[PDB]
Amino acid sequence: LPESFDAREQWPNCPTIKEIRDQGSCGSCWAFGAVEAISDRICIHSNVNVEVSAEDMLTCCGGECGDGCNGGFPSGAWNFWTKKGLVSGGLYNSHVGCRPYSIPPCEHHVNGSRPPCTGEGDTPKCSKTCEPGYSPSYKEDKHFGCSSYSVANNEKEIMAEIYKNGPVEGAFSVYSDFLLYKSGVYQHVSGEIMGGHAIRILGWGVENGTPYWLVGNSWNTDWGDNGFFKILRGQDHCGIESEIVAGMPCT
Ligand SMILES: *[C@]1(C(=O)N[C@H](C(=O)N[C@H](C(=O)O)[C@@H](C)CC)[C@@H](C)CC)O[C@@H]1C(=O)OCC
Repeated sequence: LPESFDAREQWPNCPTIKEIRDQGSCGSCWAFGAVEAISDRICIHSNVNVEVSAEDMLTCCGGECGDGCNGGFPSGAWNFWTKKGLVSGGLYNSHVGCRPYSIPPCEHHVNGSRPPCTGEGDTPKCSKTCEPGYSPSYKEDKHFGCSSYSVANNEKEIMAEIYKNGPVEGAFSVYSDFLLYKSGVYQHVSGEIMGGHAIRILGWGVENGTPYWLVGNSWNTDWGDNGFFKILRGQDHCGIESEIVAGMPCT
């Protein structure tokens, strides 16, 4: 395996890999990390490009994935993809796809032109219909996964999985010092625990001798490093290597 790897550069024909979304005022990171990686993999293993709907995952999976905007289970999200499939759907107010995201973007721990995010956000309804004007039908727009699995808490195995099959979804414990991340390789040193947070891991590298994972957060582009961040790799830091999940699209 190479010393560094960036899925964005390795798969130039898959622009979703470079995208950063905004989960809004809703604890749906479990859903976002999943649909983002799934969007990437559908493109990687079908070279079609599809903006997988975070809305469909968030609202229709149900208990199998947890509790909507109250948090969820990543592995459950990939299961939904293989069992019920996912329709397309872009960003809030984009009118792209069957079910675009319905929760407005906001400012996540940073100042900006958008309204500040609020902790309170209710899970939207599971509506099995597409926006007006979009074709085909909700049912016909479903994209299915043909496998859902968990990658071991093993650095090399995780790197090999990304290297071969594309970005994966992971999760780690967020402490307050992470909220102000701007650059460099994040290492937890202080702050009250905020809770678990699911994200998309799309690569790795070494910065100033410190090994790291290249990660895409779902707090828009004005947070962190253009929406991305790097976190210590190889020490299961904050549990970053303890909950890796992925899957393969049906062919
Ligand atoms: C993952 C999650 O969504 N994380 C939360 C989060 O992202 N919070 C947002 C923030 O700006 O910090 C706000 C705007 C949304 C309400 C919290 C916990 C992290 C700081 O509860 C989700 C989950 O399913 O986690 C289990 C992996």
